[PDB]
Parts: sequence; C-alpha cells; structure tokens
Amino acid sequence: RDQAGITGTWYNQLGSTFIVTAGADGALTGTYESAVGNAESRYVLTGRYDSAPATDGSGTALGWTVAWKNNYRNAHSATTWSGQYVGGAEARINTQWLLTRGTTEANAWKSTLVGHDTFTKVK
Amino acid sequence: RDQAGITGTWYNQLGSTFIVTAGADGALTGTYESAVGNAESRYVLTGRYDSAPATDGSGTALGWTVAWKNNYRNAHSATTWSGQYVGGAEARINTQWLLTRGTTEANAWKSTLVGHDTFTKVK
Amino acid sequence: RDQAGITGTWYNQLGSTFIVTAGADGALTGTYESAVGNAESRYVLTGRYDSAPATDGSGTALGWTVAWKNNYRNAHSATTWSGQYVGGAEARINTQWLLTRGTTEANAWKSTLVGHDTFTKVK
Amino acid sequence: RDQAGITGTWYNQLGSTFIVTAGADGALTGTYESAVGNAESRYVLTGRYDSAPATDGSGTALGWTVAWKNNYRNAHSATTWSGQYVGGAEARINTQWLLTRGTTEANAWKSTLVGHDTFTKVK
Repeated sequence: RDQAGITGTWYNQLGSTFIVTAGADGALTGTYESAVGNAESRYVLTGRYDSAPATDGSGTALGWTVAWKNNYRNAHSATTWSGQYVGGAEARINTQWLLTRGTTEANAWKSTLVGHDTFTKVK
Repeated sequence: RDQAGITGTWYNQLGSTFIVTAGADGALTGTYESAVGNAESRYVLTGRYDSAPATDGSGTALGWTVAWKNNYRNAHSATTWSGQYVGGAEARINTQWLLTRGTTEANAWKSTLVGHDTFTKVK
Repeated sequence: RDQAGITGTWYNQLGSTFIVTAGADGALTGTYESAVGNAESRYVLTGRYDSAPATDGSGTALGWTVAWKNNYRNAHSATTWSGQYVGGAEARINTQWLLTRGTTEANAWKSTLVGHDTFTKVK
Repeated sequence: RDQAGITGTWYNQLGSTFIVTAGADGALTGTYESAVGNAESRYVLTGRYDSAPATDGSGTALGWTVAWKNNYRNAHSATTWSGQYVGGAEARINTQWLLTRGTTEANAWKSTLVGHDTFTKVK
C-alpha cells in the first residue's frame, strides 16, 4: 500500500539523510548518513515494514538497522529505528531508536542510548 | 570475526526462536518465531552487525527488524532488537527491543513497547 | 540554579498538565493531569533534579514518577519521565518516559510503553 | 497491599543497593547506591507505587528517580526506574530505566541511556 509512500529520501530533525526502498515483500534497503555522532558518509541499512497495513487510518509499522561500519569509520555500534510511516499532506516516519555500542561486561550497563527521530520528505 | 559466532539458532528467555545468518558484509538474514504476542510460525528478519569488531574484549554490536506479517497473521507492528553478541563459553546476544504498532495520531503516544531479550545457543 | 526555572505549570504536546515545585534540596513535588490514556483529574508526582547543574550551557537533568492511582481511577501503572530542563527564551523540559503496567509473568514482556514528551511553559 | 512487600533493602544484578520505604499514600522514599558509573555513597530517591494493585496476580506498578548529586559527586544526570514489584517466594522488582545526562543542544541526541535492572531481596 505504502511501498511508493516509503520509498525515497527522508531527513530527520538532526539533518541526517535516510535513503530507502520498500520492497513489495516488506523489505527495506538503503543507506543512512548521520549528521551527528562521528559518522561519515553512507552506511548500509536494512529493515522491514508492514506491506499490508490496516485500512483504518493507522500508520504503517516499520523498522531498520544501521551498523556504524563503512569504508571510512567503525563506531563499533548499531542503531535500530522502530516506528510508523504516516501518509498524507505532510508524510512522516515517527521513530524511537536504540543505539547499542560493543562494550565489556563491566560497561554493558551503559551500552545502549535511546532517542526519537522524526523523518520528513523535506529537510 | 564473529560471522560463525552469530550464524545459527538462538533462543530467548520466552522460548522464542531466532534463526540468523551473518554475511561477511555485515548482513543479518533469517526468521523469527515468537513464543508470545499472538505471532504464529516464522517471520522474515533482516539486520546488520559490526563485521570488524574491536579486538579489546568488547561485544559485537548488531540489530535486526521483524515486521509481524507473514502468510498466517498481520499484527500491524514491527520489533527492532538492538544489542551485542558476547562470544565465549556461554555465547549470548544481549538485546533491548522497541515494538511499534501502527496507530492513529490519537493513539500514537501508546504506539511503542520496550523490553529486553537475552538469547542463548541452548533453549 | 534552575529552582525558579523549573517551578511552575508545564504542558506537553498532548495537552497534558505538569505542575511542579523544585526544592532547594533537588526535590520535585506536584501533580500531573494526562490528556490521554483514561486518566482523570490530578495524580501525585515526585521526582528529583540536579540542584547544582554544570555552568557550561548544559541542560539540567531531572526525572519524576506518577503512579496512575488517584481518588477517581487506578490504571495499575506508573510512568517515569527522565529528561533535562533547557532554560532561555523558550524554556523546555525534553523527556523520554517508561510506563510499566502491573502484569502477570505471562504478559510481563508487554508490560512497558516508551515515548517522549516535550514540555513548554505555554500550551 | 505491598507496602511491607516493597519496604526494605533491594540489590540489582550490578551489586547496587536500593533502600526504600513505601508510604500508605503511594510514596517511595529512600537512598540508592550504584556499584557502577562513578557514583559514590548514597543518593536520595523518591517515587510512587500503586498502593491498591489488581487482586488478579498482576505485579504492582512503581517507579522512582535518583538525581546523581550528593555531597561527594555530581554526575549532572538522573535515572528513572519504571517497573513492577512481583511478590512471593522470590520477590522481585523488574525495572527498565532511562538515565538522562544534562547536555548542550548539539549533544541532546546522545543524552539518554536505557537499561533494565532486576532487584532481589538477597544480593
């Protein structure tokens, strides 16, 4: 339903760039570029979305992962964004995210950051 | 480094089954079967992991997504697990997860569940 | 430093009302009224804030708890807001929150909702 | 119902010490000592719990806050624990927590850590 809705270039409140293709099978594939956190250039992302969402005005559930390793840098970390795509005049992806850093057992308690990103089709 | 470490069948504290292959390129591919939450049978998952982790005793950062749609059911939801793989005698994947349900704007505030799953190679 | 900054009436993006007094000792005391989630009227809250924040332009760390029981209703739940107070022209409290419902062991996995509320001094 | 159940000394998986009194009015008051994160000695905590929980075998919802300032140190941060008290043979408090550090706007995205602590009456 939202394959075309989701496919494209999205920007969050930080100036990060999320380039995604939604597959007819529920796949999400693309690249993430973070404006913050010592990331450089594009990182692979993959994820999933609900390819057959409720017809009742509900958002479309989705998430995706970026491991912060590319040819430029390795943060030894990974972020997952869990959220929903909201169609219409000003389409949004509203997300919450978990970033886990690889740590020792002794630092495991502080391994994970949590936040929220809102993505729009205009910067 | 942990491609073989991660590839395989993992079980969490709920009796859920996570079947994953780690690609040399950082890919995670496989299937998830939840013991809870009105899921039935296998659901596609995709994700990423740090294919070149720190050599310093740190875990390996990873995450993955499941959209809760297969041929049996559609929960109109998606879970992301963010965590780290810890190698050795009793290998673990320690995760935190966000489950977002597709909702109306009026219910968006209650769209997202958070928990923690610990995966082991024995049930 | 921010005792006066924090003391007052705040509104979030949902139209909820947070009435708080910051004590010189780091205490937060007051009442919360939720615009959503079948809450009615005021609920007691308590919390803490950093009464001696960094002088470097950083926010002031704080959190507080509401148990969703008053003389009108009992949701058998509790929310904690963790965030920071940002002073200046448009003062904000930026929070992330965890709502845990009392559950059986069998439903514990779905006990906890997560979100984010941003509070302003104007509605 | 669980006033006596909750009142006491609890330990988490990190060796931290949570000393709490549950008030008949839903209050939680006491002190927290963290085994990790450069905390030293006791810090004030306050919170709330459901003083009239469901009679149906459900846990009792609660949370509390610690601002990481005492006479010894100031981390410029605050943790909230949201969870539920589970009575019986081996009483537990199962929590999820958010730690927000005071930050600049530019670092706000990385302000918040998330984890999970399980508290028992024996160390």
